[PDB]
Amino acid sequence: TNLCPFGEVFNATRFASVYAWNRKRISNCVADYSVLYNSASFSTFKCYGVSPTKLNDLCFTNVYADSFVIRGDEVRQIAPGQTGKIADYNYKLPDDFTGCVIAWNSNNLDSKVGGNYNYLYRLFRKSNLKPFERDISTEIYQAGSTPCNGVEGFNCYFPLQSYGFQPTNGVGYQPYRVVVLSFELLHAPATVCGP
Amino acid sequence: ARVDQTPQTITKETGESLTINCVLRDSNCALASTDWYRKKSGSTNEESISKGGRYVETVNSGSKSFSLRINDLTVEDSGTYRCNAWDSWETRQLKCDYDVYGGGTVVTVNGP
Amino acid sequence: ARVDQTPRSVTKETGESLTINCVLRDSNCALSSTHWYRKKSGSTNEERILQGRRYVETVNSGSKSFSLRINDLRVEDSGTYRCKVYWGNSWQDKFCPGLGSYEYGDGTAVTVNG
Ligand SMILES: *[C@@H]1O[C@H](CO)[C@@H](O[C@@H]2O[C@H](CO)[C@@H](O)[C@H](O)[C@H]2NC(C)=O)[C@H](O)[C@H]1NC(C)=O
Repeated sequence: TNLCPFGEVFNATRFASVYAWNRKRISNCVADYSVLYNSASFSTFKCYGVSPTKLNDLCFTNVYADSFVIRGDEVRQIAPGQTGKIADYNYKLPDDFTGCVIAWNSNNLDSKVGGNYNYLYRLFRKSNLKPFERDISTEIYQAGSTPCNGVEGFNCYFPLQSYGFQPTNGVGYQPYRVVVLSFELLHAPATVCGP
Repeated sequence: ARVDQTPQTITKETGESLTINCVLRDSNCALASTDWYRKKSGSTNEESISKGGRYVETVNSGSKSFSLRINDLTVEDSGTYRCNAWDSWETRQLKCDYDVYGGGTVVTVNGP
Repeated sequence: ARVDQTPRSVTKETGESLTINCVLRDSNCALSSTHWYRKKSGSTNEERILQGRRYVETVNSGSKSFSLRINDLRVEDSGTYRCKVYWGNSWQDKFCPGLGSYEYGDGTAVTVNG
């Protein structure tokens, strides 16, 4: 068949905020992974339930490509069993995760002089996000005892918070683009194979 | 798969505020991510607006609506503004890879 | 689950030595190996730090600690050094990354004044 369009995900002109992370299905194609793996552009290449050195020899019933922007200090949270503001409220991998987590520093693209405040993340939620769930709502978080009638104020916070991405930031606060590939293997003919 | 932008033409003076509203309609997906583009008056390209300072964006997911409020209007604010609602999310049945723009709002701020 | 590389910056005069350290913090997973890469000041491609008379690569496996020491500093060594740790196959552990997974250190900008 034909090669899987990994480029339109990795090389997308614009990325989404982690709370509104993107998802593209990869299907009916040949997937070349050692092109990604044997690269010098990725800061983190961690796969779970499968070794990256064996990806080109395996087929999968379905492959999902999820992409978002976070800060480097929070890349550790994109992993099974991890907890934190992002894993609990923004993007949660399951404990039984089979796939790869790929991240790279995007300071040259997502940082403005004086700060880029366009990428947001969810800071408040009632319950922790289920695995692979995405929360889009923007309703006022009922923080304290007194309820909120869609008004921001005391004990009534806006659930989303912006990053401040500046070139002069330390690497912990520089923006990182993350692509997570989740692999699914059912008792059905596989749609994505390596060469 | 199209966002409606209102109003089409508003004029203000230096000082005061203005608000451009936008509602995403004719779609089964929620309002995920947004952007605002500005074309300066005697310009030929559109610039991505940086939110959080003078440009305040309010997003309401329940009404699939989002607005942009601009304050401290200077004469350099004269131009056209456009919404942009986009998302790339895919599930078993609900799919939405859309990237839609608004009709535009020509603003004219007068001098001091 | 994080490579803590130190120092982030170092400046030394030509002739003395320096040591770069990067350790894995809060990990229970086996590590296979760790490589060292240098991006010269003004370049954009990294070079693998191969065998060298002035290069010393030390591993404390049980410590998850890796160090690089450069003796007889010269201006040709000025640049940014990164360590690249490779994970081994930690058997019967879901939360560990597979064999061959890697992570780069944050980097170390070294300046050598002539
Ligand atoms: C994303 O784009 C990059 C750059 O356009 C692709 O990698 C480059 O591929 C070209 C073609 O051989 C080379 O000139 C560069 O040396 C490559 N750079 C790197 C860092 O590999 C990359 O393949 C694209 N992403 C995907 C997923 O295909």
